[PDB]
Amino acid sequence: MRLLYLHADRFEYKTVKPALKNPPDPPGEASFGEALVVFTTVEDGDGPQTVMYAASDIASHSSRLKVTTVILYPYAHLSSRLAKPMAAHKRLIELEGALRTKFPGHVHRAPFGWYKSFSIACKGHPLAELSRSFTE
Amino acid sequence: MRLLYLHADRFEYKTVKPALKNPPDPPGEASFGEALVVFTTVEDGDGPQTVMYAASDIASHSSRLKVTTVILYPYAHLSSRLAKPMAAHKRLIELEGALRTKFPGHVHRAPFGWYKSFSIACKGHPLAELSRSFTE
Ligand SMILES: C[C@@H](O)[C@H](N)C(=O)N[C@H]1[C@@H](O)[C@H](n2cnc3c(N)ncnc32)O[C@@H]1CO
Ligand SMILES: C[C@@H](O)[C@H](N)C(=O)N[C@H]1[C@@H](O)[C@H](n2cnc3c(N)ncnc32)O[C@@H]1CO
Ligand SMILES: [Mg+2]
Ligand SMILES: [Mg+2]
Repeated sequence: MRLLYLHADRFEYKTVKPALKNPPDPPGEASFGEALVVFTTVEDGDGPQTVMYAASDIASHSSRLKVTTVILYPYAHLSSRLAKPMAAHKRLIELEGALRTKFPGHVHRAPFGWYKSFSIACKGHPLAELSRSFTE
Repeated sequence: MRLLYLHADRFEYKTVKPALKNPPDPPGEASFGEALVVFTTVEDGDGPQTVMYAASDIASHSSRLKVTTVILYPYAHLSSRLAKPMAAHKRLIELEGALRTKFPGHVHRAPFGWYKSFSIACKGHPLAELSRSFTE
């Protein structure tokens, strides 16, 4: 799993065209205030240990940043060892679940299998943009 | 070299604190309309062949997208094989130069060695977000 942590002042996305033949999630849109936006690329090796490691780290970083909202934003472009779409959607659902056991704020999982527009206003402080890798 | 191509409706950034002890570029800020925003991570293997390959591809993609502005935005987080800061700043200056020989629109190289805030409004069309790797 490869993650990008973006500490945002605001974030919004809207699904546009379907990326996959049958996207497993419905279309939609959402917007937020201050949040940790977690661009998430699911990799071939990822299993339950990977998910839990990622859940704990996202929780800790969020604690350190004093954020109370985390967006899990599926993203295909952070690495060159992608899992297949079915496995990735399963891992992202598991990650959402795991995070809720470690982090007490709002967790929003953005829809999987869609092309999307988004806007972010990312903070410029020292810890506002960090990458993470998890494996098992 | 690892790149992320984001076809933006708008983009802006502002340098905030210095990331490096002595940033090789002055501080500043800029904003744009429709542009290809190229998040650029310079990797250990990168040399002149890498730069030219990247320049040609950025030019071609930009041609395909019908954009007339390209932002070269230094970014440390797209891979786990970073070049050192001196080499990276040199390669990014070379890339800027190379791109101007292949692409006829506005090329803006954002300042290197700074923490920055940014906002983007990324389009949601099929080709609006793509990753690229170049080597030699
Ligand atoms: C493209 C851009 O607008 C959008 N944001 C997008 O990237 N959409 C991705 C993810 O929602 C998802 N997806 C497929 N495989 C994976 C994977 N291994 N890991 C994470 N997501 C995946 O399916 C789409 C690409 O097939
Ligand atoms: C952090 C975030 O707010 C900001 N956008 C940032 O990433 N700043 C980076 C780049 O400007 C640059 N830098 C250092 N090494 C590299 C490299 N190998 N490739 C590209 N840039 C580099 O130096 C800063 C990190 O040392
Ligand atoms: Mg809609
Ligand atoms: Mg300023």
